[PDB]
Amino acid sequence: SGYTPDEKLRLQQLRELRRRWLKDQELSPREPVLPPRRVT
Amino acid sequence: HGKRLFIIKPSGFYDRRFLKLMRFYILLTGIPVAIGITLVNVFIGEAELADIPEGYVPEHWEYFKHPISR
Repeated sequence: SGYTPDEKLRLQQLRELRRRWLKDQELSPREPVLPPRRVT
Repeated sequence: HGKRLFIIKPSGFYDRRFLKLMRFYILLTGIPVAIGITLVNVFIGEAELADIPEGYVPEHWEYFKHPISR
């Protein structure tokens, strides 16, 4: 039983891609660039 | 903790824009209507029922109470 070598390799590659995507989902310190404007 | 993440969601721009437009136009006509209605009620007042004087026939619009209805 267990993973075949191709399954290990594909899981590892997909894992690296997924972790890079997840890291890229983060926000920079300026990311919410808010446009400011008014008129007891 | 600087762990702020991006929230994937559909565009709310168009729904907000439509709501703002509809609110603006409805208010554009309704605010003058509300102010005028209140002004009419406050100063003009409402007609008070009275007996028809002898020899006088009223107009068809003189049988109604509210000034806007008249």
